[PDB]
Amino acid sequence: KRTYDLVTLFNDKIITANKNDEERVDVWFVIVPE
Amino acid sequence: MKELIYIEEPSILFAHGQKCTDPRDGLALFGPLNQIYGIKSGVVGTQKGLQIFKSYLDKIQKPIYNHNNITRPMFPGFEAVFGCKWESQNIVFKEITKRTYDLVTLFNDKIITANKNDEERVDVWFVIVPE
Amino acid sequence: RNKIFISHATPEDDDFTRWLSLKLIGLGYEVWCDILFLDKGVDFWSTIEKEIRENTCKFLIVSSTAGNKREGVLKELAVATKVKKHLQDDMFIIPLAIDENLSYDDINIEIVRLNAIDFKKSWAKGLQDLLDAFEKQNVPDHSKSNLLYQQIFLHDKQAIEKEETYDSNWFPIISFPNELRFHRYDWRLPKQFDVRTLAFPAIRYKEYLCTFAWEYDFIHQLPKTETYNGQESIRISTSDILSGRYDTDFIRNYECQRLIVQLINKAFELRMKDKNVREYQMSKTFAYWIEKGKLEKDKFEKIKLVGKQKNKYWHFGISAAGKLYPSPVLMVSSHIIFTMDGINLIKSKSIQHSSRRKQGKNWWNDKWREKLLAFIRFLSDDQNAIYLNVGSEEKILISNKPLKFFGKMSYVTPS
Amino acid sequence: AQFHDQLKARLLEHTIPTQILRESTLAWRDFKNTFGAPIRDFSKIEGHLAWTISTAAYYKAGGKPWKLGPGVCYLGLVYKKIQNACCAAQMFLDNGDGTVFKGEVGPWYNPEKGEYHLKPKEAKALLTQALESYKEQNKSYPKEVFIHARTRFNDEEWNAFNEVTPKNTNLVGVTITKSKPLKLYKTEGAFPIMRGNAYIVDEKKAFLWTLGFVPKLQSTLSMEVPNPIFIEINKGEAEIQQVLKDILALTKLNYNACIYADGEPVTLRFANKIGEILTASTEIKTPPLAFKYYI
Amino acid sequence: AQFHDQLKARLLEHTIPTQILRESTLAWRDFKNTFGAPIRDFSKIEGHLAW
DNA sequence: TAATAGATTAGAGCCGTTTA
RNA sequence: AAACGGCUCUAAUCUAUUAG
Ligand SMILES: [Mg+2]
Repeated sequence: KRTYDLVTLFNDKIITANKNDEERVDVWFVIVPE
Repeated sequence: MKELIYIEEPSILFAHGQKCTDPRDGLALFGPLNQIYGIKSGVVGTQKGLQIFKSYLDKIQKPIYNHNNITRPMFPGFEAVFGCKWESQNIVFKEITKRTYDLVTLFNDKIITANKNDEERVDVWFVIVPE
Repeated sequence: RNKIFISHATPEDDDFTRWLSLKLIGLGYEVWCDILFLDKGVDFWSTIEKEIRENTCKFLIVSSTAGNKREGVLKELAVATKVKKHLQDDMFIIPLAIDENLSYDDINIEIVRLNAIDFKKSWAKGLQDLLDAFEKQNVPDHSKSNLLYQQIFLHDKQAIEKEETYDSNWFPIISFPNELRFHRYDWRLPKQFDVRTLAFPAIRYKEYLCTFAWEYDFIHQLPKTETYNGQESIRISTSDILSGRYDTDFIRNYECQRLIVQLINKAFELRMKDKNVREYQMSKTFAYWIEKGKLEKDKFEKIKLVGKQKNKYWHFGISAAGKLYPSPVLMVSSHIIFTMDGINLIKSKSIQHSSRRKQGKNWWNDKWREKLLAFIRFLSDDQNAIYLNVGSEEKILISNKPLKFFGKMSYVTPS
Repeated sequence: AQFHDQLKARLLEHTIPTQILRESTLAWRDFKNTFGAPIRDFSKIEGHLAWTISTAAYYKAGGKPWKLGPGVCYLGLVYKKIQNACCAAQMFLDNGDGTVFKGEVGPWYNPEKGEYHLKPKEAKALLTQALESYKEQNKSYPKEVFIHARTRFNDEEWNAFNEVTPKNTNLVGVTITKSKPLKLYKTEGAFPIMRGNAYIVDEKKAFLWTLGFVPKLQSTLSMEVPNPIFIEINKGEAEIQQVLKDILALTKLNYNACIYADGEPVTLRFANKIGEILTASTEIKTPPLAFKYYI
Repeated sequence: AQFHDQLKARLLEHTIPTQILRESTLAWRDFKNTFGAPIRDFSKIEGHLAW
């Protein structure tokens, strides 16, 4: 389950930014921590 | 006689933090806020529609004049104003060769297939509808 | 010698210098902004030498906080003062202060005496000030550049502080009938009778006939209303409900004002039948427009109310609706009614719309004001009022002079 | 009739900024009325046309043409006739002085035929959605929720707004009406009343001239005589001066056009556009909530 | 284990080209092994990495 | 349910391109 | 649907009242 919600964080961040935000992004660089 | 109060005309800020009133003058003077590197135009229409859009896109680059330039400001040219390239030689073209529903479906499915399957990235799709 | 030289802080003050530079070349002035004209390879300080000393017409410093302490701009300025002494030309240097974080008492002593052109918070207005200074000092395409120059001058055009007076579209109600009367025509008035066809305005409300007229006026079309007892009617002071202090369970204040509004509109509609003026339907209400040939030279009080357009005839028309929200007033609306030959209206509405748009394309504030005022004054009976027949003894007065407005801010009318 | 809005609604699910251009717009000279001048005579407006299109393109490519110049959320909600669909747009300032000008989407449905008012549940949902958007953007709740609309606010929906809102927030309701027949002329000159004039009828209601003659252009934003917009503070407590200032500020952000100003606040107009697009086609869950996909 | 694949899958419906970069990749020097040289020694391939 | 008003509201179309 | 306006047409609702 931890994988699902950890993916969901970055996922919904990206979807809200691509949906709501005006500034266009050509490619999203997910900087995953270690 | 009733007094008419005044609300001062607001100023919209522009690049370098310069605020002006008219969109036209602020854009032609200081340019837009953020820098986009260009517009990768996508065109969904007939070949004649693509030709018309390309000719108009070439015409946009050079200055184009209103009949009364004081009453309505001129257009200096897309690169002069916005600082980004919107050339007509970098166009991703998708040719087209309940009636409203399927007419919308044609352009639609073209755009979805182009955005999904094709590698050519498009910033904004210019649906050149026929007449 | 014709060249405007711009000194500035190279590492961190480039945007302003670049914008000003290309603006100046776009205006026709020769510039030597360094980050744009300093050729690559050449000895930079010797080229600065040659540019400042030989062919520089005017020297501009950018007086930001980054500058005024940087060695390059200070050297450039000192040699500019040397050229100033050699040339004996007043204000050969024109400092430009963009940054707002330094005061006039922290500017270096080399240029503190000479007035710096204001660039603190408006680059375009400061550029226009610089252009005016250049014109004053006579610093040295003929259709392309004037657009940019006039745009620089015009970007900051505001309203001048001058008094302006205005004619409105509303026309005030000078006076009202003293009593609004509810007649008790329980059986004298036929139930299925249409009260809108009554000679005088009156409306059926709560088994009553409420109106501004005397109960005995509705006789010609209502013979049975005769011999009606006057005590049955209930009379309310009009000003009482207009001011809103009247409130009674029999009839609410807002509803009574609504019925008075309906009475005013109905009385206007009846009066305009008598006022020698034809009628036309909009989707909302009536329009009253005068025939062609029924006015002297189509002209009333030096204002033409009807005319010709593309083998068609246009007539100015008005539509009035009374309201009592700000004050007891009657709001007019102006329209153009088109006829084929001045006597016969055009049936289809699409050509009516097209012709109205075409006619109003070139009409503006003065034309509309003259036409509206002339029409209202034409329908008027006496000099400063128009009559509405709400009773054989009571009338409604609408002032000929609209609600005048005035303002502290206005503009110069372009010639 | 429903080409553009339905097309935008169909692409709405997968966010794709699109701009519809008629062939008669780009090349207006070729297609004529078959007996003379072209159908769309754009000769006097060509550059202006070249302005707006370009600006539109620059907005749909992710570029910000201009900003506004805190703590006030401007929430313009518009009702669409289908049942009624309330669709809103929001505008405010972030901590970086940027103007967040998203929508307020996820339309709220009034089942009544002609009641242009939100039911208590939908009113609470709309206000809490806007407040949550402001909270996630600016890290704090707005000081003032400037809710404006083209309809008067009823008592039950205003009570819903006031109960869903938290403390230290004073939300003010404004009604903006077009085509009210106050045609205010000018007796001296041949030119109309110049834009910016406000006629304070009462402390809560006034006639604002958001459009008219402009000294900067030596001409008029409106042909013939300008129609003022009636601004009424029917609900909430605010000064008519500040409300008219806010309306005049909001009349500048029509990214869909390159014109000096529009007669109505851009929040209402953009909310109307997105609402028409939403109601054009089937229901969309969690729509994009950004104007490049609508205008 | 399945962060990358799931993340790329969930963005398939709303097509968004994404690139996953680890902090140990972009800045590999900062993360040592608590004993010496970093976990991901990219010194010999730094140019190739950038490529 | 129909009607008669007035006040709000909402849609669609249609023409002109803002007096130099 | 580049767009903004002015106008035109049409519909609905809320009231108050009256006939169903
Ligand atoms: Mg558009």
